[PDB]
Amino acid sequence: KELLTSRAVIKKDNYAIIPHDGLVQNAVPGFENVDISILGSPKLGATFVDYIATFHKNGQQTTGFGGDGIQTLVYVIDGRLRVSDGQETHELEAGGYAYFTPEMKMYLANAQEADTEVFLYKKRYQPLAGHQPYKVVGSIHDQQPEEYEGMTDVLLWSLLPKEFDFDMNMHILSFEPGASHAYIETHVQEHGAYLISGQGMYNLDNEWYPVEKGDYIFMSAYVPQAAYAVGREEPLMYVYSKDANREPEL
Repeated sequence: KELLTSRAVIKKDNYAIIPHDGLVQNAVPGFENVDISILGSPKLGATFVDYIATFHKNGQQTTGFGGDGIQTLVYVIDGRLRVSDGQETHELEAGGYAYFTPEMKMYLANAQEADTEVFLYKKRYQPLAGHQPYKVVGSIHDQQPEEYEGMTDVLLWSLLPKEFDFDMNMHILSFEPGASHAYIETHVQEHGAYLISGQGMYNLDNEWYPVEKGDYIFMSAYVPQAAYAVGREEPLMYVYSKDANREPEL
């Protein structure tokens, strides 16, 4: 057996790098034939809960995932997934996703026999007079990404409408080798990020760390952050969430 080592970095209410190697299976109610690990959550300092899961043959969520004030979003990293609210159902392929409102529960089922990798997220919805969220189902493959911050070597996908009807959004960033954010950011919004491709050097609280596909990164409110894409076999890509379009409550 190899020496016990880990590149995990956990700094509550600051930031966290959670490599795939240190995860364990959590028994999440409703999930069957699914290996699922809880990643970001309130105890880490996040105001949401996200998960990484591998649906096996006959893998499914049978009791209804979100609901009762909690909105949800699932993103298919690889494979095929069936998502339903009990009335309408959708078949999602890699790159596909579904956002359910805080009133509807999400039921899931692997759409193939082979394993399907999915990223799950939930957040209690914060209402705003005159606005209301609505169900969104789509695929990154049917969307034209934007040049992030006007840069040609960094592409940004936005899964939800940039409207006040929503109190959050989910994005996918893709960097060409050597590319990077235009500057180190410090903002109130949080991020729950899961790397799905490549490698990078990530600045977290002004400390730089090598990161890679399979790594989960939690960025608390205000933590200095930015990254350089590194490696040349594939682009650095990660899906990440963020609270948005609302004001902090006192």
